Amino acid sequence: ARQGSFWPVTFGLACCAVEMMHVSAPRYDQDRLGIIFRASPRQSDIMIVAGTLTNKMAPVLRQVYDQMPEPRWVISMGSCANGGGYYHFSYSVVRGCDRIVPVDVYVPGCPPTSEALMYGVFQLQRKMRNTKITRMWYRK
Amino acid sequence: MIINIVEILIFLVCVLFSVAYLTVAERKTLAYMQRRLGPNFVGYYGLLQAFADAVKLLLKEIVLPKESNYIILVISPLITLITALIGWVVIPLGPGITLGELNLGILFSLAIGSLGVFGSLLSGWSSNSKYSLLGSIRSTAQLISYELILTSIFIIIIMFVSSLNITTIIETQRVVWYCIPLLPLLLIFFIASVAETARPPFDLTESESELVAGYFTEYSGSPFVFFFLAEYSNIILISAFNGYLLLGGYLSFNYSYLFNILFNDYSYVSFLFEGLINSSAYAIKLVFLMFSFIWVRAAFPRFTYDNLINFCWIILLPLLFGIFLIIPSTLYIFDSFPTL
Amino acid sequence: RVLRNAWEVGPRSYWKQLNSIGDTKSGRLVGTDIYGNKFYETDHQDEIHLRTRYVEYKEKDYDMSQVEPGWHFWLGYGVDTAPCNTPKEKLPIRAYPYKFQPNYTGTPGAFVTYNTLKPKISAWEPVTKQ
Amino acid sequence: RIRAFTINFGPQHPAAHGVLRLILELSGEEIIRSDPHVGLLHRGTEKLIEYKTYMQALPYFDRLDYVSMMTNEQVFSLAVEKLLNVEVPLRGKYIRTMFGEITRVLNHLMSVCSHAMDVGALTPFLWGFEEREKLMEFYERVSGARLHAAYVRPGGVSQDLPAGLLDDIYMWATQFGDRLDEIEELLTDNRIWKLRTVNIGTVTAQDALNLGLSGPMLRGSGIPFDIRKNAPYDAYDKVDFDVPVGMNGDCYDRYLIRMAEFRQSLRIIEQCCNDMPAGAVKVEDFKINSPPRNLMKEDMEALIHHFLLYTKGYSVPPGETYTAIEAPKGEMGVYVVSDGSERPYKCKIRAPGFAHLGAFDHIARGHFLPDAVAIIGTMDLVFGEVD
Amino acid sequence: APPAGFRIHRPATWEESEEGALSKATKYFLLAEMFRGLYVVLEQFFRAPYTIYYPFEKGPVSPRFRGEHALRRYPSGEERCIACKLCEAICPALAITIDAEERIDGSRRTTKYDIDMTKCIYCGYCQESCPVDAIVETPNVEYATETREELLYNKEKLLANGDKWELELQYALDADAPYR
Amino acid sequence: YNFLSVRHNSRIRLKTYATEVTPVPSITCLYEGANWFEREAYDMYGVFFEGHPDLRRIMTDYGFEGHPLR
Amino acid sequence: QAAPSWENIKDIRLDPKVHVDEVYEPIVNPADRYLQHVSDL
Amino acid sequence: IATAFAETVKFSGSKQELQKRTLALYRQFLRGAPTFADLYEVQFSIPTIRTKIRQEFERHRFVDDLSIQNVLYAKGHMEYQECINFWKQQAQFLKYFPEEDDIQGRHQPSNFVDKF
Amino acid sequence: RPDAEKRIAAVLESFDKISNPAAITPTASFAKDLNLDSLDTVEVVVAIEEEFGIEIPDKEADEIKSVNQAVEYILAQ
Amino acid sequence: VGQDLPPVGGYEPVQWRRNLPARGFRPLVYLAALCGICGYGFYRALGGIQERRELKREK
Ligand SMILES: CCCCCCCCCCCCCCCCCC(=O)OC[C@H](COP(=O)(O)OCCN)OC(=O)CCCCCCCCCCCCCCCCC
Ligand code: SF4
Ligand code: SF4
Ligand code: SF4
Repeated sequence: ARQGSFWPVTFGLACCAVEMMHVSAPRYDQDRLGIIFRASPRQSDIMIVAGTLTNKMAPVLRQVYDQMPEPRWVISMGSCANGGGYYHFSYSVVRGCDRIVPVDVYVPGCPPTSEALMYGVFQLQRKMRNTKITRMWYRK
Repeated sequence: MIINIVEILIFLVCVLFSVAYLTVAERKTLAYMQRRLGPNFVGYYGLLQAFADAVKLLLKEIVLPKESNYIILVISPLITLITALIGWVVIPLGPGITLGELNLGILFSLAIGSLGVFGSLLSGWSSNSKYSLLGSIRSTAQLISYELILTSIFIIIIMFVSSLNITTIIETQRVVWYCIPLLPLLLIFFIASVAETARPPFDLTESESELVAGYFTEYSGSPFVFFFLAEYSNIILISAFNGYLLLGGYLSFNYSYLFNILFNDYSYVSFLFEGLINSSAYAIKLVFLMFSFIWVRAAFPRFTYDNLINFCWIILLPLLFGIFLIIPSTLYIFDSFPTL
Repeated sequence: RVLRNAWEVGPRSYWKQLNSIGDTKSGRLVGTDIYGNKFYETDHQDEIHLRTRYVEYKEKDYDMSQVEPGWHFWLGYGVDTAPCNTPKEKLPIRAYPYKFQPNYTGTPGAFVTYNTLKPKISAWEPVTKQ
Repeated sequence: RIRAFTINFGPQHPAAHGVLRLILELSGEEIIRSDPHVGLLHRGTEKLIEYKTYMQALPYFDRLDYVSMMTNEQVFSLAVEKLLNVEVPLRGKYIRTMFGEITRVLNHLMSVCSHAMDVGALTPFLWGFEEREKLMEFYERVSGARLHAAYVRPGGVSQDLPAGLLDDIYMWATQFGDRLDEIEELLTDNRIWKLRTVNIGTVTAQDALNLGLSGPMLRGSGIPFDIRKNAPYDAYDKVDFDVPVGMNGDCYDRYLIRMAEFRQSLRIIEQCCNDMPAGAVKVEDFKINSPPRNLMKEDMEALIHHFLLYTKGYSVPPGETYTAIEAPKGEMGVYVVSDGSERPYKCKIRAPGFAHLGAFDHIARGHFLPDAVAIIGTMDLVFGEVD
Repeated sequence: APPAGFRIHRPATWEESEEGALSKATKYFLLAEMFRGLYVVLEQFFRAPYTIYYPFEKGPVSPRFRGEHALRRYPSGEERCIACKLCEAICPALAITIDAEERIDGSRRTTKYDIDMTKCIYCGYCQESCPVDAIVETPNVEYATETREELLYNKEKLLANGDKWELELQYALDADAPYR
Repeated sequence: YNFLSVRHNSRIRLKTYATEVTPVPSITCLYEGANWFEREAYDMYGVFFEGHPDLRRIMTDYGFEGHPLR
Repeated sequence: QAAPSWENIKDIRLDPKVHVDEVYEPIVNPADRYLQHVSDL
Repeated sequence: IATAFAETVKFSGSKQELQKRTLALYRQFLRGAPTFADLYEVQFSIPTIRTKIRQEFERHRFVDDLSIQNVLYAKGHMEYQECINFWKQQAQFLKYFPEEDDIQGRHQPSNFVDKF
Repeated sequence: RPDAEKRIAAVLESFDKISNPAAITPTASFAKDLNLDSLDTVEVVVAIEEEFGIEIPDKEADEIKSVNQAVEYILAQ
Repeated sequence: VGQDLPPVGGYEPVQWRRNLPARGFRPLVYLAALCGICGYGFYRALGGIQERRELKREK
């Protein structure tokens, strides 16, 4: 059930958001999988950070991250979003969102393909298929 | 006593399972209308997405320090109880002759469709945010202004009826296919029907991130599935309500079933079949109606609050008062009034 | 008419196919199966652009990167010709093993990394004379 | 007296493709005072390419304005090759012109789609992205990725086209006019977009010239002036190109002028499919851009040029220049002060998305908030072209 | 003073009357212009979709598309990279870190070879400048590691990645190297 | 300053010189397209200006001192 | 017109599409377009 | 064509007038301190804000040139402008406040011996 | 007026840097009598206006040099 | 210079303009037939009501 619906909230900062909305394009559709994102951080599950991440943004990003329910994950979409990427040597850029939010699936490269974002999504769902939360209540 | 509780369980599981798969249905038909494919992956075929999404979004449940939980933990349950479900108390042509309702139909549906509006308003009352409650007052104001011209038109179509119990409209309408063939203000009822249950081309208080990254409150968790299910269930109820009075139940092949059932069955074999085709008639008159809702979701964009109140209190309502300056007039002219 | 154009599969593979892909493509020319997986090109006359070539993955735990990547063009349309045709293009390989680990992410045996060399400075060894 | 409050408009997703932090004040849900607030995305390219070489500069440079990529590549390359006193051969000018116009199709398409999604209609958005995916492939069969590209160089371009691309792009442009009509039939005519867009955000020409506006809003305010017909860079001289002119400075003519620029750019793709010459597609010499990779492995001089062109960049003569072309969001200017060395001593971009955003407060007054959502999308506020 | 800029011809365009003769009230009164758009989207509803079942199908992969930096070797390959540092000096995010040494057999090889896949923009300049064509953008999108520590590609990852496929790279070069 | 004609299709450039110490006056008195750009000039440089409303920061962090394009 | 794209009427063309010659890009001038304009300016 | 809290840029000539102008700036910058503590929800008290504001202006008591004091006045009034509303956020706002010691552990006692 | 300056000589006494409250004559100077800084002068002015919950204009802050002036402006409400 | 992707030795030019209203009955008949349908509808509707005149007194 958690692996099926799986909607994000767009944070969507730059070019990598143009590829994100290309996943909403009809070629590599989100809704053939279930990805129907709301624009609201409480109604969300995972928080795709796409685009580069400024120094100026990062407190707003962590404040969005905190008002988000407990089964939460983060996708770092785009090379700039993880390890700073193509700028990384600015005064005003954050050297990767690992300095801000904990991330569970990275997505490489300036703009990663719509193929790439969906492959990261399926790898995240493959991680979800090993969450084993109920038998971890049983303390396996 | 046992037969009626299993009756009511069959009808509740019909409406609940119905409104469950309706969201998958509309998303599919938007998707083909948007030249793509809808939920095509979930489990066993791809008919199952909402039925997994309900189990998904239960297990979130946040609360907000800006607001008492005691109102928002109940106000989406309010419109889930009253707006969604006990509108079906009228059994809005539970599509046979019979219902699960005694009598005095249409104004009960009026009262409960009226009762949903401050379920929306007190929902938007929450969180004490000076940018939020004005949007709430906006939503509720346009909501009541189109409630009024649902009300003042389905009280004038029953001027061809005059009987207030539920069935008598339906047995009256089988002679003419009275519903739309004598009057096409169905369409303005239809354009009223997108507003009083806002699943609209209006989307007006769903200024999703125009406010501080939240539209209604973002009461996610069980109140989210409550609001979601009640909005869709209000849609299929008011769509049935359109197919109740101003669109017709009891399709004319059952009128021709005099030339069919007399050629099919001998004498009353447990009434085995006619309720089924009657249900088939009402169901195909209902889903074909809401297919136009799913059109108008993805055909025309949002509708600009000041122009929306322009669209209520300036144009449609004086046309309306003309139209029941003539429907009392024209039947008085041509021959005469209806009895009850 | 897509129903009887799925009847060409045979329902034993169809009830698995529908359990794998949401659509049921017509079972067509297999191309050639690979190290893990089975492919299909499609000679169907009426299908949309770039939904011709596809894959049955032979594993319920399915993903990408199970494709041996010589075929990855032929699933991404990098070549008209199926890669089991020309031998003179296909053979640089004398780097002799071809073990082909698909991807190990999230698996305990994930790839990690390390400096190759040694430290740059080479601290002295504690040898004392008298 | 006035006692007005304020809101913050968009933290993350108010207008798509924009971190639109707009500190907006209201009295009666009227925008008496407007204070756009951009700059959340100050990635600092303007600093960073002071330590990069010119070959290194370009994949910084289309990261600005990330919906019109190789047009931004082209304006930087024109600024540099103007400062080199060289001229790219005719094959290069025609393929950069046709790529500028499919890029123009892409930019106006994504602008109208995101505009209409903010307005509320979802189908034009997805229908337009359906052939934006075909244009993504037409980048992809040329570039190394889907939308970003190092394909333009200062010395012309990277590499000549493949054959099936030029054969296919005709068959694409055969249907694109039909589908452009198809998305046009349900917005241009309806009463929604006729009160959803009225004389709204009227900007007079006396004011629009004083605001530093350009491009589509300028020509919507009824001054028949762009750069392309008036300062013809890169073979727009040689192609029949007709420019639409507004009559009323509202957002409706700013809609219809883009919708005319589509079916003007398709003529350009037509005649650039026809007039495509054969020739060198890089620059003719090899002192300045790149050697050909065939004879870089059979020759001394080709190796030394290859080596120095990827180590030290290359020589640029000193001095200043400024070069503006009409990107599909408006006049993009590039102002480059070159040291006389391997690396640019100063580069200042100039963005219509930084000027139109500056004009936003003077335009937005006397409206409502759902007016303001549309008037963002009209003036092409994709905030990756702020800094 | 000719100064030829003139002639916008300024159409006065009164347009008071004779647009319609009560047909105007019909088209305004009921939504004929808008029912037209509904008929358009219904006619669009019947036609073909465009979804590509991405685990099972794939979008078009041009031969010049960029990927994950696999190091080629020769036929019977002696690790074709020579640490020539040209692929260092143009990596525009400085995502290249090389160190080299004279190896035992006399030639020069890479002591370490480092790609910050955190910060590889995929400009392909590495591929456009390594003269022995030894670093190559792949077409494979085979990624999505859970740590940065699973992204920082050393020499062994890249040699392994080239050893995983050169078939695809041979297809790529043999459709591209007469254009590069 | 780069300026653009409309009647004449002709650009021009106009330069001053200013020190971090002493300001030079703005040009927002003449037209309204200035007051955004001169904020950008002040933020990137600390070239301080004069006769101007709302000389804020846009292009940096709000607690960030220094001036980057120095 | 008609005969454009899919649901095909079986009519297409990818043949005889050439102009085969040797180039004649006779030019040398770096910046001579501007000299009259520079003299005006 | 607007402001936000009436930021004006016009440097006067005489050092007495600049003195008075910085004085009135100090009054507003001091008066807004409970508005600051309301707005950002700090841990420390309003007198901590006041003694640190006094510290910040005593950092530039002995600056000679009025033509340096001009842009110091602009920086002061401008950061007052960006503090009087919610442009700055509390993560941005704590860059003035080296509040806690226990983040550092044992550290340099400013002796030469404990540089080693 | 009566015992307004009781509150003022309570606030200024509660304010630091004035080690001698016996040196605080009420009708006396600020910077001459107690060596108050010109910065600290308007600091204690803002302390005074914050104690009485009252807001002052700019020239009223300009003219205050002794507390008899301050009490005379306190008298305005 | 060798075989690069030159143009075609023809054009076959394509669409660059607008499109049209659908069927031939643009005028008010698209309204006037509406007055036909009500002109049928009441023609039975009141008549059914007229028949209930005989029906009610029957009971
Ligand atoms: C005569 C003999 C018979 C006698 C009985 C008469 C019964 C006739 C039946 C009822 C008559 C229908 C009346 C329809 C009312 C609609 C009027 C209307 O919409 O006015 C347009 C108005 C435009 O706005 P505004 O700018 O203020 O206009 C001034 C311009 N100078 O307002 C607007 O802004 C337009 C907003 C409309 C939003 C509609 C959204 C789409 C609705 C389409 C879905 C319906 C299709 C499905 C049903 C059709 C079934 C066939
Ligand atoms: S990761 Fe790449 S695509 Fe994304 S913002 Fe950075 S440079 Fe742009
Ligand atoms: S592809 Fe580009 S970013 Fe990556 S290493 Fe090569 S030159 Fe650098
Ligand atoms: S460009 Fe070639 S020789 Fe130079 S470091 Fe890269 S692989 Fe080695």
